[PDB]
Amino acid sequence: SLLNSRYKLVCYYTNWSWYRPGIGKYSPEDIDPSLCTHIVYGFAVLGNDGLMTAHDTWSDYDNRFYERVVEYKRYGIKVSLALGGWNDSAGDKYSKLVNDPAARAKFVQHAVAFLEKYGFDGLDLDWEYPKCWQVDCSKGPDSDKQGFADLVHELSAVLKPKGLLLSAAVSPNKMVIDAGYDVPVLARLLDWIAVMTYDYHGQWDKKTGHVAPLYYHPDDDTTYFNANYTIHYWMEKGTPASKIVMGMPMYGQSFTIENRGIHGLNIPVSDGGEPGEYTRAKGFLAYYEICDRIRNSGWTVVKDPYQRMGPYAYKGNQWVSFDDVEIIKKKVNFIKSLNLGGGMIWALDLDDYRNRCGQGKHPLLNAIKTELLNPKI
Ligand SMILES: O=C1c2cccc3cccc(c23)C(=O)N1CCCN1CCOCC1
Ligand SMILES: *[C@@H]1O[C@H](CO)[C@@H](O)[C@H](O)[C@H]1NC(C)=O
Repeated sequence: SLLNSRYKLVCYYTNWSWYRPGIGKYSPEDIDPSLCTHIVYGFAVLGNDGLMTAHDTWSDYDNRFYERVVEYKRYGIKVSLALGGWNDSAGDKYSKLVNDPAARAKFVQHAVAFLEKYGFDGLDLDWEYPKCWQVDCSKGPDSDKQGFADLVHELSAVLKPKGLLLSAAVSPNKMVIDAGYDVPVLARLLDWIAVMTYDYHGQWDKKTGHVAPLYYHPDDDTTYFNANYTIHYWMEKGTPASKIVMGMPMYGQSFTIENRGIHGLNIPVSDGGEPGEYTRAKGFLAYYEICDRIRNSGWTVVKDPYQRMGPYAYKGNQWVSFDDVEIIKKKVNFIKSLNLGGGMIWALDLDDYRNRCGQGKHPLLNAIKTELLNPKI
């Protein structure tokens, strides 16, 4: 069992996966309690009053999604509530909060009351990102860094006496890490740091790339857009290995290629890939959408024989990069070899939890669990 192990497996639950057709529909009761040590509920949002609030009252409150996920505490799983996320990070409201000591003080007391009201074990900060709002480092003030560190301290000061957890999902990007994070402060106060070692590449690059490279590849634009650099950089900035959980994507980044007879890495891309039937987001495909394309629609899969990155797959002018079971076992062995705190997955609802692709239920998450529980490295 993962609960008796030395590792965390932090699983992100998303409340919007309920709004998906057919087998893509995912509910709190679909969570497999044998596959996680920690569940993080995404997302609460920052209201206009500067207070944490439910993002989707119909699911979170009226259909009791908060309660139905907090239910998993009965298994010994720690259930935290995540604040923020990509969409909620678009504007300046998180920056206005952290730069205002009075606003932080009000926010912190209300947030802790919020957590205890619904029985959450902790809070997960997912501002994307301090200073570099949605990875645009020209947008936010440098004081976002000190303000975020002060917010983490003031939260920690209230949560820790109550035995509540405080964690943060953080950028894998070296420039964002430098600009937004007071790493020694965060490393000391957070119970764990979920490094989002994915989305290194996507349609915004205007060329094909892998969503989550593990190691440097000789054709890479940079030396630091890979999980190996990112994790070592967080530790170099002062993070203990035991506080790091390494994120792994349960999805792929998809691309519409120009289709000048080529389909490898770094080829020109005109747009995100066509949206999937279930996730309905251009540039994005769940793992269970990807394996159906490979198994039943004849997409061609290219693997890296050196296992520096997961596979990619293509058909026509459509191209998607993702993690399969093989690279995931390599990544978990990477986690164990560095004695990291454990792993994190985005997200529960994107793995093949229905066994639509015939490799068993939850093939990616079961591969992580199996490798984490294997003593050999
Ligand atoms: O990193 C970027 C990004 C970076 C730089 C420019 C962009 C322009 C448009 C869209 C994105 C970006 C973008 O969507 N992302 C992914 C963040 C959410 N990911 C988390 C898990 O699932 C969903 C994907
Ligand atoms: C991983 O990163 C470290 C430091 O950034 C580097 O020394 C090492 O060569 C990298 N490993 C691989 C396999 O690239």
